[PDB]
Amino acid sequence: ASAWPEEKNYHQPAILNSSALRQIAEGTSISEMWQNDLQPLLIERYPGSPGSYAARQHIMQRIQRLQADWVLEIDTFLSQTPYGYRSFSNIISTLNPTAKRHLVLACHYDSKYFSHWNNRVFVGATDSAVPCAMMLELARALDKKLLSLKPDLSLQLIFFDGEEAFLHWSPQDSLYGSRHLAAKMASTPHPPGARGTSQLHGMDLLVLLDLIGAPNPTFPNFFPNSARWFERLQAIEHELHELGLLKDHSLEGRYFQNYSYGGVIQEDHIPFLRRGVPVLHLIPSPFPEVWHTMDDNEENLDESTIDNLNKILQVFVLEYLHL
Ligand SMILES: [Zn+2]
Repeated sequence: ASAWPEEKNYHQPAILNSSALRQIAEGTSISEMWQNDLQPLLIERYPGSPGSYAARQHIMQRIQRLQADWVLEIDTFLSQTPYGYRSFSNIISTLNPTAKRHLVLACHYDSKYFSHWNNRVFVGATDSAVPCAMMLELARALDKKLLSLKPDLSLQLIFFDGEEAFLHWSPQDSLYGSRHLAAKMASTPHPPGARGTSQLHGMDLLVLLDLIGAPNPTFPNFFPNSARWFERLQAIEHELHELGLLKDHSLEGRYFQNYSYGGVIQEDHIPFLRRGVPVLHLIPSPFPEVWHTMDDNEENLDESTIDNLNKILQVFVLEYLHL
């Protein structure tokens, strides 16, 4: 009876030295992400809408153009909603599908449904078009390093559909894509042929990005079983800062601060956390002031903060994967 699902408990990062940190800082481009990955997603994209299809095609196309061996799968399902039965499609992008373990980065790509108001349209820029673009930029920036994976451990990106409630939050009306996918992964043997382990046992850590893009975010350390990885984000932030690799940044105004958070936040990690998956939830507390308003738009995004977080995230991922 292999103990491989316990490996994640002892897994340590392979820390990057100063020269490598400068390389990562120089290898990501916030302006290229902005134009090529983010702007195409700043459209109305609630589930089942024409924009939802356009956002999915954009995400799939940007991944497909990369050199690394990404395997794309669309998880399409039906769910009851306040508006009746509807179809949803989660996007899963995986390197080394048969590898036993994967570090997983995730966000939701749907935008909350609102009828147009005074000619304004809700596009959910921080919620979560920026997180989606950050994941696409990370795949692009780290492409040459990721190509080398072609520790039986690799990387998977998940873009959930239907995270938002169609009305206001309720247990049945929200998290459509993550409740579906967590249940599906929980009942899928992994690796192929396994007798008693599932895809969820293979998820080392689920790093969920949500509501990112506003100024001065503060991310609390929510869970004790991922606290040591939260500490790594703090250390990476501190060292990139000391190396002069972050922009418009101070340690007093650091993003990853020492402090827990006892409450529960309804978000896509919930169905995974309730099935025993370790989660590192990168959602700020408090939420962006523009949360769920028409002002959650491009103009209110903080470019340097997103750039700094791209650098921190990319370093975290390379160190976790020993790349
Ligand atoms: Zn939202």
